[PDB]
Amino acid sequence: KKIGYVWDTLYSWVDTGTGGVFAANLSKRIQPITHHMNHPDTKRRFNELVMTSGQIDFLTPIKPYPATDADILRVHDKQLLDNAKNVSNKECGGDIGDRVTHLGNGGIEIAYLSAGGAIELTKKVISGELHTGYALVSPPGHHATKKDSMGFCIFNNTSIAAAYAKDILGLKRVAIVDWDVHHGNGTQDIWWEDSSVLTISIHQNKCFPTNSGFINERGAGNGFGYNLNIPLPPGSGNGAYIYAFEKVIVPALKKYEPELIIVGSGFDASILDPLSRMMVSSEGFKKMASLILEVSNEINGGKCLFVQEGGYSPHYLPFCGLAVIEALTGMHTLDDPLIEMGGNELLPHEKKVVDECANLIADIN
Amino acid sequence: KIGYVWDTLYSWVDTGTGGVFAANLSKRIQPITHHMNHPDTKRRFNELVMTSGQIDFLTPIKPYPATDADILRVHDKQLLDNAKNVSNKECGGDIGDRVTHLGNGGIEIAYLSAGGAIELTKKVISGELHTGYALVSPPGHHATKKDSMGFCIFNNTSIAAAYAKDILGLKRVAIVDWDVHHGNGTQDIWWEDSSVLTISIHQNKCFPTNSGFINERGAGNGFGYNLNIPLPPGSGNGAYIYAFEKVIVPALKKYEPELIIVGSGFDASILDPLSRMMVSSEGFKKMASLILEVSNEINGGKCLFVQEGGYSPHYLPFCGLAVIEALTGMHTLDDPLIDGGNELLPHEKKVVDECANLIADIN
Amino acid sequence: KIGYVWDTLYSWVDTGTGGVFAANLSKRIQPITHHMNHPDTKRRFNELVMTSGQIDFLTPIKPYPATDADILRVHDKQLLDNAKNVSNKECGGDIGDRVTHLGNGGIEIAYLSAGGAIELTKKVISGELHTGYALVSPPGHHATKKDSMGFCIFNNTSIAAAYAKDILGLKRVAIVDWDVHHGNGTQDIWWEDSSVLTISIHQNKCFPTNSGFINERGAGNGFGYNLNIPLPPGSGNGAYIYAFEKVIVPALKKYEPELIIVGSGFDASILDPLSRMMVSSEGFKKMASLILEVSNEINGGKCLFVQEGGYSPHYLPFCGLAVIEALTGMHTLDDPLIGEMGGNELLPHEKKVVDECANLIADIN
Amino acid sequence: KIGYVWDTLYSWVDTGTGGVFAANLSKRIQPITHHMNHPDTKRRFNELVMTSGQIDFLTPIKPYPATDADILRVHDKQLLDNAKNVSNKEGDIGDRVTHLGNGGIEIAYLSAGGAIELTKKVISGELHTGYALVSPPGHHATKKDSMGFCIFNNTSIAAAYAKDILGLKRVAIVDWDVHHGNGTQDIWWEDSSVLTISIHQNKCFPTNSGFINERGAGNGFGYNLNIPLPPGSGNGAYIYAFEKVIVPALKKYEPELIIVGSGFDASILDPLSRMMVSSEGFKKMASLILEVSNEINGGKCLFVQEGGYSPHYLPFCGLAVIEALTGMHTLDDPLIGGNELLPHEKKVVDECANLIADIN
Ligand SMILES: [Cl-]
Ligand SMILES: [Cl-]
Ligand SMILES: [Cl-]
Ligand SMILES: [Cl-]
Ligand SMILES: [K+]
Ligand SMILES: [K+]
Ligand SMILES: [K+]
Ligand SMILES: [K+]
Ligand SMILES: [K+]
Ligand SMILES: [K+]
Ligand SMILES: [K+]
Ligand SMILES: [K+]
Ligand SMILES: [Zn+2]
Ligand SMILES: [Zn+2]
Ligand SMILES: [Zn+2]
Ligand SMILES: [Zn+2]
Repeated sequence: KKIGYVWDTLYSWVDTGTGGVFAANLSKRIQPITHHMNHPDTKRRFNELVMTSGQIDFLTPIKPYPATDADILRVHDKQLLDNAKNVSNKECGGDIGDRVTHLGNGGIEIAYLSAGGAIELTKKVISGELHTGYALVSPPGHHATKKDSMGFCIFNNTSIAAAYAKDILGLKRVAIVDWDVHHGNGTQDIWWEDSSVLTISIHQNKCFPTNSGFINERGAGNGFGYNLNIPLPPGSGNGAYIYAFEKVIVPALKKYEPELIIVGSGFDASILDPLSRMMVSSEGFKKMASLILEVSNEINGGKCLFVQEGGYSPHYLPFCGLAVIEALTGMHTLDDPLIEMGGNELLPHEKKVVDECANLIADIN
Repeated sequence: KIGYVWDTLYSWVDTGTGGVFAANLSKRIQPITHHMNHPDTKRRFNELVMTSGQIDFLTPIKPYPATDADILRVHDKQLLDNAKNVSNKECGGDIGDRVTHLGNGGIEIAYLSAGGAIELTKKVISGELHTGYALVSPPGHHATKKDSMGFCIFNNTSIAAAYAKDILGLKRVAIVDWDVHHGNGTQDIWWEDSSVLTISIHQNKCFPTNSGFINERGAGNGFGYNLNIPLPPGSGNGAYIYAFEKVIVPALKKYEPELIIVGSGFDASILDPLSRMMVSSEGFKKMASLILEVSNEINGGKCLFVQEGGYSPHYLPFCGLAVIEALTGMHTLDDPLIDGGNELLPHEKKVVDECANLIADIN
Repeated sequence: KIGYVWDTLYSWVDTGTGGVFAANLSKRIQPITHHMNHPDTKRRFNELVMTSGQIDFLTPIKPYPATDADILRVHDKQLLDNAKNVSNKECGGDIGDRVTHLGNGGIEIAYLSAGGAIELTKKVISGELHTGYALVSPPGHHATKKDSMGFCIFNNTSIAAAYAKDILGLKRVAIVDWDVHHGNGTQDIWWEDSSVLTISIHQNKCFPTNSGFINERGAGNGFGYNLNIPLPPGSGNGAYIYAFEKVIVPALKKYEPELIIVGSGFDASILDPLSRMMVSSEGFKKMASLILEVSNEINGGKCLFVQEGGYSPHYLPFCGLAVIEALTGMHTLDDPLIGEMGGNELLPHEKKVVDECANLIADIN
Repeated sequence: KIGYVWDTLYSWVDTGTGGVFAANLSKRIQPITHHMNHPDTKRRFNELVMTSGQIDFLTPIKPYPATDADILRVHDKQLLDNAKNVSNKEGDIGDRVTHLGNGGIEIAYLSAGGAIELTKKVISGELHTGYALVSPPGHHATKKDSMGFCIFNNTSIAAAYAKDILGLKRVAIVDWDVHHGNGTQDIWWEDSSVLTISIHQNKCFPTNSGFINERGAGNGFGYNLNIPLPPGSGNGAYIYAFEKVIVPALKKYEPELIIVGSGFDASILDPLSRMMVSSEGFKKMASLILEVSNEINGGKCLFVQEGGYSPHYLPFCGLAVIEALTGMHTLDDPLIGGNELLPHEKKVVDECANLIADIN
């Protein structure tokens, strides 16, 4: 099996000097800090461990190419794009919309290459050039709506790829399965009225955004019943996550019969991530990818692919990400340095949410 | 009259080696520049105290080093000898647990850390101060009688309690530790002793993974005088406040300690990487206010707060400031992220209530 | 009685977004976390003052903001207003020289910096203190009447000079700048004024590249009362001390100022990236000592030191500490680099420059 | 066809402990997050080769570990044994400033093997030239001792390989790192089969070696040439040194391989020198080397990374050398001094040109 791997040095050049929840603000006494949350070193360490662990030998490198305006404009409005162009034009950079999201001088080039990364991987998976793959792209995508960039996301990478698989490669049912610890409100908005894209987001209840991602947000029109949120409570771990994957997401995908599954693969649900209270360990992420690999092999011949979302622990993210790479290559080259107390047992209030979400599968056809 | 202990040397801890993710080429753990226990976190706290204007309400206390005699009231010579040996190596070295590291001459800072808790204790018992905050480093609550571990060389609060007992003649002392990790060192040091009541509220099963459960109540004459509240992952201000009101405050009232020492960690904060708790800065203020309140009711406001863990350089300074503000009565700066876990949940309540039964055995 | 001016806000300057190497994707200047003017350099100076015991021989002096009036004695209203413009912006901005940057609310640090030089000046002039050191930040000596530049928003030493004259009644002040770069701002501010003798010893043609020559000597009432000493790249203790003993001290003796103000930068040190000078800590100590001595000989010891530039986080603390030991007399601690790396001999082409400058003394009256 | 050697592991060197400014509470040297030899400096260089598009003109070359035998062609067993011992621990290796993390010998092996891989492909004709962006550096290690961030003398290891395995009889090592290549000088001191040239800042490091009178011994008298430039020297002194000493020494000796020890610590922003070389000075130095390489041995020269300590400016100095080899200039120096040739500088180069007479 050829397993694609999308990486480019530019992904590690996102400018995070300004911006963020804790931007320097002398008036409010927020002291300048050296390492901001979305500092590029977290995903760079992931890439660098892929190299030095030998997993790269089982992988086929895939060079990304810039997405075009037309690729972006299939899901995003011209207002959003021209805004990102004009902010990226300024010297020193600029806020983009929600204050937290920063676009540096010329930063749009990285957003273009990031989105094209997801498209290159898609093109190679649907053609048969590759059985699956991992696109370690940055900046992330899943918070960008039809109208707005937010949450570090300029463009909705996975949605741009799903619209590419549909509008150019002729697919008719796609599923975007997003396990980033925050709700994928961007993806949910883009496909809100559309049943040709099943969108699923499992996430921490009320984390980001604080007012979206609830069970009863289900789509509308032709889209009703083709958006599914699993909002787990803080503290959930491998127990809750695997239970959710087995009772809800895998039966949901079996029902919908997608011809391509795109995983929004974030790792901010990790046990050490500063922007969650979830307890997923790297082996949990391994079992998560395998379940998705497996059901994909059952139905659409392994046509699935993983695209990086968030993740903020420079220490532990590389091993979470490497664990998912191993589930694609089936070679174990290296142990988790934390190879196990907390989060592995399924708690009844964690179960009460997943049982509720399992009833939603009946409305998928 | 509110003391504040700080010294520049507390921010000179060398954190280049060690950590759970200490560089290891064979295991492919890449060197990183910012380890978890980097000095920037507690340095940003002390600088916010300065630039928020709180310092105008605070009486600075210069710390002096603890003696060997002060460390030996609670630690075995083996522990102290070990730290002198490692502190002597030219490059420093691992203290024993392959996580804690002590730089060359780093024992100087460990003495100063403990002495800072002793200077605050001296001045509060004597009446020179009403209460205070000692922002010391390295922290203490994981050091047992025999073993340094978890970034702790010396058990600062225990050294302070022992000093208050054996030198200042106190008979009854309580240590209240709200660091998110079980204070296993304090538990071990006073296991057999009813004259220091030890209470740890912490995340169930975080660190160390083999301690902190309800059934660890002490031994011998000390049975009933160690109390653990292990909250579930995800607990926030509602479980913590509820725990302080149904367990910790009734317990102190019953025990009637001549002095309360709080081990003030902030790694239970909503943003800390080493916890899954959701306490906010407002949450920490109330917890502090409740200890003052109970301290003013039963022993004459004789309480003080001694820094333990905390690893979020963005949000810890505001959690520390909120505790300082609860000591001064003066609000001077808003928490910038306060725009959650404020609702108490059945499974958090069930732990807290099971713990309230244990108050009966405190006499 | 030795004053020491420090404040935590001096280490809170926002420097993650600007400078010669500001992030520019188009030019492929990759984002970096430590810029040249990072506050850790001067913070480590202050912390070494604390941890060495020198603080026990010093009188801490608390700074208060300079007013607009203090700033306007030497700067055009456009400069002051342009500082408020940039400072109020969310996330700051370029002050208008593509190198200098003002954080959000950062004008408050600018005010407190000039305030720190005023407060030491007041306390020294009034006899309350004999001398002192103001470890202020940002530096000042590049700011002209019209323009902020080179990390300097306000000319701190010139604002303290103008305060001593127009409020405390002094008629003769001398500003001696040993920052490795030319004090173009001090020279410009007092170009036409003889009541402020301005001396700058610098690296010939570093920053600005178009000033600092011997033939710049003032105009009007000010002719002969500006003195530039442009030493060659490579100069160290041998040339710096010869320049002090043959030009700067004789010029001060001839001038008989009521107060001597030292712009004390440490960027001429052997390890500083932004110069090619080889001064060591013992050189900076002797330089401070010579000023102290001529000042105790003529104007009753009325001199003080205001921090300017310096960019070696490893070595600046010991250079700055060495200057304090000249003030306090107390040797607490040894320079951990004592040396044979060069510069202690006075080379011929270095004397050629100093000797020329010594002729300019004849026109100081 | 131009080779480029890089491996992710070269940026995994552990620079947390050690250094001339290693933390020391009794000397009150405060711990610092960024030491002088931090991997970021050479990682940025590599990442600029990627993002500038120079990589599209380059042939990537995977490095392979030098073997113990490779090391022992030029180093004593004690040096090698000392490194395995220090590497097995969870330490300092020789001169206090050189530090080797646990298992760090793996990277030193990979560093020397990188300079061997480039050398093989350049001799074989598979490549015309190339650049080996290896770490840790090498030119300070002698037969007996590692020192100055240098575990193994990479360029000397590659020169021994080119001779014993590949059959070359004359090799030249040109070292333009700002510090004296005392290691290389020591390894080939009695040997005329390796012309060793070092241009460095007079008395910088080590403070006690690098002088003109140090010309070799025995068979090797006349085949070691030191050019010790005065502090403050720049593009002027350096280009005059190359046109008037280094190139003519190389034309006279006629080596079959030129190995450049390529350091950028002579650059205008480096904290560890007082030299004023700019990115165009390095490009010009590289170009003179290629020019004489094509005139006298068919373009058989290669560049091996030594020192350099400015994360901001080093990447553009290294890009400038890559641009020289590729002939494709796709990016400007954002900073673009000592372009003038000073008499005390010329006095040094002039005395050195006299030395070319004893090269045969
Ligand atoms: Cl942030
Ligand atoms: Cl760590
Ligand atoms: Cl910069
Ligand atoms: Cl260093
Ligand atoms: K999600
Ligand atoms: K949908
Ligand atoms: K007890
Ligand atoms: K605790
Ligand atoms: K003047
Ligand atoms: K100057
Ligand atoms: K050299
Ligand atoms: K030789
Ligand atoms: Zn996220
Ligand atoms: Zn802790
Ligand atoms: Zn300067
Ligand atoms: Zn070097």
